Amino acid sequence: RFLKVKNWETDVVLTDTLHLKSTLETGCTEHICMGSIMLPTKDQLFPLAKEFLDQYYSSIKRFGSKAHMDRLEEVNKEIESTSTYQLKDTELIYGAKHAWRNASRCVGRIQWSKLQVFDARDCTTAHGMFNYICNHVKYATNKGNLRSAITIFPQRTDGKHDFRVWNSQLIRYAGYKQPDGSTLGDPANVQFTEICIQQGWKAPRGRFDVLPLLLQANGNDPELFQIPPELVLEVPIRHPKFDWFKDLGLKWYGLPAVSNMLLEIGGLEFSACPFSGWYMGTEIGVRDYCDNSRYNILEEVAKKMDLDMRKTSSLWKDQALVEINIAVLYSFQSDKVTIVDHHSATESFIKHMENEYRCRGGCPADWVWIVPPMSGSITPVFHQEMLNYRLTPSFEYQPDPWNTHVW
Amino acid sequence: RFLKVKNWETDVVLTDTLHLKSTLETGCTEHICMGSIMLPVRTKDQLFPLAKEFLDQYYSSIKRFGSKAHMDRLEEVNKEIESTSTYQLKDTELIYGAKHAWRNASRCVGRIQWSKLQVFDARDCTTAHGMFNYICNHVKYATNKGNLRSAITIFPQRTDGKHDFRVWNSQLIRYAGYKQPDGSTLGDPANVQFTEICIQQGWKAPRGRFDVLPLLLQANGNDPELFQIPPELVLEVPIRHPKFDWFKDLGLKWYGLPAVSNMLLEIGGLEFSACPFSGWYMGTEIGVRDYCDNSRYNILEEVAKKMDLDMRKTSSLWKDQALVEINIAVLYSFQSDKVTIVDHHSATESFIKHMENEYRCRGGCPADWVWIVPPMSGSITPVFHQEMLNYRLTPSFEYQPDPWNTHVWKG
Ligand code: HEM
Ligand code: HEM
Ligand SMILES: N=C(NCCC[C@H](N)C(=O)N(O)[C@H]1CN[C@H](C(N)=O)C1)N[N+](=O)[O-]
Ligand SMILES: N=C(NCCC[C@H](N)C(=O)N(O)[C@H]1CN[C@H](C(N)=O)C1)N[N+](=O)[O-]
Ligand SMILES: C[C@H](O)[C@H](O)[C@H]1CNc2nc(N)[nH]c(=O)c2N1
Ligand SMILES: C[C@H](O)[C@H](O)[C@H]1CNc2nc(N)[nH]c(=O)c2N1
Ligand SMILES: [Zn+2]
Repeated sequence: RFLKVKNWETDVVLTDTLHLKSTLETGCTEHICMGSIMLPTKDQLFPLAKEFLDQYYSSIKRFGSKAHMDRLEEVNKEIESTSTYQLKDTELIYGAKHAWRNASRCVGRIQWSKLQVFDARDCTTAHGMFNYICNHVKYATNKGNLRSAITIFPQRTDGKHDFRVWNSQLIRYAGYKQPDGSTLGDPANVQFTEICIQQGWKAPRGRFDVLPLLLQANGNDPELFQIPPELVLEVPIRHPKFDWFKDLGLKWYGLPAVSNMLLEIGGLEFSACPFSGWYMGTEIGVRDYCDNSRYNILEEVAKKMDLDMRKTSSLWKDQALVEINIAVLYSFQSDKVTIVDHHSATESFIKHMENEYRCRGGCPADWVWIVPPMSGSITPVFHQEMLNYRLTPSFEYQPDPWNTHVW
Repeated sequence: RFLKVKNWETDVVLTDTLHLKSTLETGCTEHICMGSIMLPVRTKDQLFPLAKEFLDQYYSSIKRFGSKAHMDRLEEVNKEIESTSTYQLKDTELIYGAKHAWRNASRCVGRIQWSKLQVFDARDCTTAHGMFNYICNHVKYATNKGNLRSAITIFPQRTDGKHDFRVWNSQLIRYAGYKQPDGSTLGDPANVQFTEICIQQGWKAPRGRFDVLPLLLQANGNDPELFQIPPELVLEVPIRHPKFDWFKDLGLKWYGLPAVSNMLLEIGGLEFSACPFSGWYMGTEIGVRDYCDNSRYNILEEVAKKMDLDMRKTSSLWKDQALVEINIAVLYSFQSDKVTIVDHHSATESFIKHMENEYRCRGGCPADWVWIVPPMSGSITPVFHQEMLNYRLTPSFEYQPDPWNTHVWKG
C-alpha cells in the first residue's frame, strides 16, 4: 500500500502514496512486467470530470466548498445536456500543467509549474492553427532563451471533428529515400516527408530541410504551411577542438516541440496540443545523431578522429559518441540557445522527485526513459528506484492521423 | 495469450508464449510497474507439486515425457517426499536444473553461454574445510590460466533451515573495504561491512587498496570459518591504458573471475543456499561500476585531472570522457594478459541473437531491460532498442538475506 523507493548511491528512501490515486493501467500484471514496451459517453464523462474538479478544488484549498460543489453541479448539468463540457481557463491551465507534471517519462518536470498555456480553443481553420503555432514557436524560442509552452486547440466532440497537427514535432528535418536505396536526411520522417509531397510540398531534397506544417482543423483535410525561417532557430554544430567538425555539415533546431500527443483533462480530449520546452543534449547528440536508424553518424566522426574502428573493444563508437555530445552542448551554449546536459538535467530530476515526494507523496517515473541514453550509471537517476503509474490529467499517444483520416 | 516484443531499430517482431508457464510474482500490478526496484523451509504440502513441474520439464527436455522412467521417477520422488519430507535430485537433474536457472536469469546478458555450464556437485560436502576445498577447485578450473570457463559448485540443499550451507562472501573474490576514522574509505567501499566481520572473525587485514578477502564459509548451519584462497589461484590484471602511460601509475588492478556466491539456487522446490557460480566479465562491470560508481572506487576525478579535462562545468562531459578511457583501459589490460573478457557492444549483440533464438526455439526469453542495458553508451548497443518481457521461471537464482543477519551463533 505504502511503497518505498530507495536511491542506492545515497541511501535516501522515499515513501510513495501518490500512486494510490492512480487510475489507468500500466500494461504490467503480477506475472509479467512490460516496463520496456514503448506502447503498452455521458456515464463515462461525469465521473472523470468529478475526480478532476475535486483534485482541482483541493489544489486551491477549497475542497468541499460551495464554489466547489457549485461548479460540480454546473458541469454535471452541462454534461447531462451537451453530453460534454468546457473547462474554465483556470482549469485548462491547471490541467495542462498537471499533465506535464504526471508525464512519467519526462526528466525535465522540475519546470512543470512554469508552463505558459495558450488557449487556442476558439480556433477554426488550418490557417488559424498555423497562426497560433507561429505565435507559439516565436514565444517559446524567445531569441534562444527558451520558455516552455503548450497551445491547446479545440477538444474532441464526435471524433469526426478532431483537430490534429500531422507533424510529430512542430519542427523536424525531412527524410527522402534515394535511388541508391540509401536515405537522405532524417530516416524517421521519410514517410511524413512523402505525405507532404503527396500534398504538393516542394522538397529541396537536402540533409536538413525543415518540414512543412500539415494542419488539420475540425476534421477537414490537412493543409501545408511553411514556418517563417526567422522563427525557426537553428544551431550549426562545431567542436571546441576539432576544427574539422564543422566540415561535417551538422546542425539541429533549437526548439523540441512534440505535436502528435493527446492531452486529457477531466475526461476531455485535446487531440491537438503541441508543447515545447528545451533540449537535453543527449536527445540530439546521442539519439538523433548516433541512432543507427537516424542520422547514424558514428563511423564518419570516428574516421575523422582516426580511431581504430577495427575492433569494437577499442570503444571507438563510445569515444566518438562523447565528442559528438560535447559538440552539441558547446554549439548551443556558444550561440546562447537554451540546452541542458544529462548530468545537470538528471540532478534536477532527483531534486524534483524529493520535492514531489514530500509535497505530493510521490512522483510517477519511468526509469527506462529517465536514464539518459549514454553514461547511464554516472548520472544519479540510474541509482534511483522509481515507481511508474498513470495519473491524470496526462499526455497520451494517439494513432497517426494518416491511418484514420477519411478524406 | 500471445505477446509480442518489437525491436525498434530493426523492426523485428517476436512472439512470446513462454511467459504463460510463469507462476511466481513480478512485483508489478495492473496499476504500478516496479520494474526498476532492486529487490521487489517448505512443507510436504507445497513440495511435491514443485517437484512434479520440474520433473515434467526435465523429462520433456530429454524427450521421455510420459515414459516409464518418467512415471517411476515421479513415484520415487513422491514416496521419498512423504517418507523424508524432502528428496534428492539425480545428477542429471541437478545439471539440468543449474543450467536452466542460468537460462532463466532475466538480468543476465551473458546467457548465450548457458548450455556450456560446468556443474560441480558438492552435495557430499560436510564441513567448511570441505567447502574451502571445493571452492579452490572451482576457482582453478574456472580460471584456467585466463581462458575462463563458466562453472557452478552446488553444496547440500537446505533441510530444516537450521543447517544451511552458506558462503558469507558476496563473490568468491572481492577486495577489502576499510572505513578510516577520518571518514574516508580505504579499498572497496562495497565490502566494508563484510570486511569488518572478517576482521572480527580473526582475519589479519593487510589494509591496502586491493586486499583479496578471505573466504568465510558456513557448513551445515555451523558458525562460519575463515580461509585464505591460495594467491597463485587468484588471477589478477594490472590496469593500464593503450596510450596514457600515466594510467598504470593510478595503481589499479582487478581480479579476472567474477563469482557470485550469495545467491540461492531453486530447483524442483529444493533450495541450494550455497551455489557459487562464475563466468567472465563484460568490461563495463569493472570500468563503469566498480571503478566509477560514486560509492565504489570513484576514480572519475583522479582520472579526469590526469587527462587535463575541463572540470569547471559538467557540460564539458569530462566525466563521460574519462569514463570511456577507463573502460578502454580495462578491456586493453585483460586482452593483453589474455584473460577472458567481453565488451558491451559484443556482449549485447550476442544477447540479441541469443534472445531471437530463444523466442523461436523456446517461445520466449524473460529479460530485465533495466539490467541488460549497459551502464554506459546505452542506446548505441542493440539491447536499448529491444523490447523485452520480464517474468519469473524456475529453476532460478534468487536473492537471499545476508547470513550475518539471520545466523544463530553457537560460539
Ligand atoms: C523544459 C524542459 C524539458 C526538458 C529538458 C525535457 C526533457 C525530456 C526528455 C529527455 C524526454 C524524452 C525524450 C525522448 O527520448 O523522446 C522527455 C519526454 C517527455 N516530456 Fe519532457 N522535457 C521538458 C519539457 C516538457 C514539456 C513543456 C512537456 C509538456 C508540457 C513535456 C512532456 C513530456 C512528455 C509527455 C514526454 C514523453 C513523450 C513520449 O512519450 O514520447 N516535456 N522530456
Ligand atoms: C559467461 C559470462 C557471463 C557474462 C559475460 C555475464 C554477464 C552478466 C552481467 C553483466 C550481469 C549484471 C551484473 C551486475 O550488473 O551486477 C549478470 C547478471 C547475472 N548473471 Fe550473468 N554473465 C555470465 C555468466 C553467468 C553465469 C555462469 C551465471 C550463472 C550460472 C550467471 C547468472 C547471472 C545472474 C543470476 C545475474 C543477476 C545477479 C543479480 O541480480 O545480482 N551469469 N551477468
Ligand atoms: N525535450 C523534449 N523532448 C521531446 C521531443 C524531442 C525528442 N528528442 C523526440 O524526438 N521525441 O520525444 C519523439 C520520438 N520518439 C518519441 C516516441 N514516443 O516515440 C517522441 N521536450 N520538450 O522540451 O518539450
Ligand atoms: N559477469 C558476471 N557478473 C556478475 C557478478 C559481477 C557483478 N559485476 C557484481 O559485482 N555483482 O553482480 C554484485 C554487486 N551488485 C549485484 C547486486 N544484486 O546487488 C551483485 N557474472 N559471471 O560471469 O558469472
Ligand atoms: C525498447 C525500449 O523501451 C525503447 O528503446 C526505449 C528505451 N528508453 C527510451 N528513453 C527515452 N528517453 N526515449 C526513448 O525513445 C527510449 N526508447
Ligand atoms: C535503481 C536501479 O534499479 C538500480 O540502480 C539498477 C539499474 N540497472 C542495473 N543494471 C545492472 N546490470 N546492474 C545493477 O546493479 C543495476 N542497478
Ligand atoms: Zn512492470
